[PDB]
Amino acid sequence: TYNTKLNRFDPEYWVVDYNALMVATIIPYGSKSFKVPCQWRTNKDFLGVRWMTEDTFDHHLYRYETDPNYLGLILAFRHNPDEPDKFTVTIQTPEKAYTYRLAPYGFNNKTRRWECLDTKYGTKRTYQADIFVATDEDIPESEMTEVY
Amino acid sequence: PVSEPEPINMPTMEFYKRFLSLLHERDMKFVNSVAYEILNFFMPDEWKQLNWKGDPALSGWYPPSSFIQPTNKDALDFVSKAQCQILKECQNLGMELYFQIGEPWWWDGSYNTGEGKNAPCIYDPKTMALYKEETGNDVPTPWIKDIFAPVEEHQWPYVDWLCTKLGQSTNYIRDYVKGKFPDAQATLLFFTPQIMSPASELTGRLNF
Amino acid sequence: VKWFTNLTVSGSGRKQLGQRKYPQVVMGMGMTSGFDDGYNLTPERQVKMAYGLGYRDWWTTYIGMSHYWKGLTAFQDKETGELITEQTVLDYPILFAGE
Amino acid sequence: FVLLPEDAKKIWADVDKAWGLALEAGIPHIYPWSYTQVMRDGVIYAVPKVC
Repeated sequence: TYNTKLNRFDPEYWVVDYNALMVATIIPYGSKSFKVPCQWRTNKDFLGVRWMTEDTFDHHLYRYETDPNYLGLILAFRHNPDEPDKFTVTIQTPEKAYTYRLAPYGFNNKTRRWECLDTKYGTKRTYQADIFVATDEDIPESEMTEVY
Repeated sequence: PVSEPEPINMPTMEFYKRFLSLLHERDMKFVNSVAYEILNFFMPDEWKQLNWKGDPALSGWYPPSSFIQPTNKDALDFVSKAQCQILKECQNLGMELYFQIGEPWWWDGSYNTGEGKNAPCIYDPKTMALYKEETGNDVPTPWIKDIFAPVEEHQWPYVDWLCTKLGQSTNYIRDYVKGKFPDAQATLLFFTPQIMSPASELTGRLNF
Repeated sequence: VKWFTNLTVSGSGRKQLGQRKYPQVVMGMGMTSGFDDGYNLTPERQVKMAYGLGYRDWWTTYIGMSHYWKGLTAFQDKETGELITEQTVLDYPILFAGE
Repeated sequence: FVLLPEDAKKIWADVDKAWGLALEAGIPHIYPWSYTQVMRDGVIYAVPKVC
């Protein structure tokens, strides 16, 4: 029987899978954050930071539960895309592997809601504050890429 | 490649820094092994060992690997620089310094399946030139071409010289590393089945 | 360097998974690993798991052949050994301004 | 050494016998070979049952 509870999307339990001809590793640095140093060499380089429902890399006495149900869950974070407008996530169901596009969201001081940028082609949903709560050190402005 | 002092990249170095910090928090000791192989695709061509024909060593992996020739000094400098780079971060924390020199030998064709099976990788132009330069003589004629074959008596002087150079290479690496970092404790990896019972006389006289 | 900062999970369903954690008594052995096998996981998972199971006082790690060194890729012409490693964009924009 | 995990049991029994001989000889430090194989096969150390 399980005797301990693990938060979903815990920074210590992510894994990285990438092609050959590339070197990268994963390192957490806070209660909510981690870093993935990279070294690129070719065009075909492609890296993936994954959260797997099924635990395969743990000893039988340290594994965690497998619940495939993600209903009513919201995950918000910060990142450093080289192309901020074109950022995608590969969500894999047993029937097929889908690709979902993530669009940037920006705070609106007049209405106090996280409204998306990219008005022409984007989601038309707006989210409350308190979706994103910042307690770690932010990304340096030099590393971030500017969009809109 | 020979010019750069630090041959280890960034992600591995950060991973090793955090790894060593964690191993230091819970009292533990670290021993790092750096071997002769480097990936075949990215290896320099002059360092690679060569077969009786022109083909390089290769190995039994889906990505093939090639082995450093012991006679070359640049490759030994590369390996010792990597070991010193790791030992520096080991030294920055309050940790003792240990290191291991792993997998020194003259490659044979036993593990490789096809394309030079059971073919020794002795013959390289630079090593042959070294043999001509010192102790005189010449490389033995009809090259061995097969490890599991009878060996003529005029070939043994070459094998003994190769074994002496193999012994000298690890000593050079140890001297470099301990000179840069005193108090380090070197070691080796001895695998016994071939020590007690080698695959053949050639292997026993060549790799030990 | 890629940063994933301030991961905040909010919603109303199943925010916590169960987990097993059964520490075991100490034995004489000590743990040894390799880098090519363990580059996937965070350094904390491996160390905490190995310490939890009772391996103590020694670690020997064999650095892999494939990852620790630096490298490059380039085109090499067959006629002459010329290496091309850099890329460029050739384009001729023309600006139309007025009424 | 345990490759092809379908051969785990025989090789791990041989490992037990080898560890017994090594303990009899008196070696100070002993290592299971790898983290990957140990976590994959679920090796644990326990006193044998008495029956």
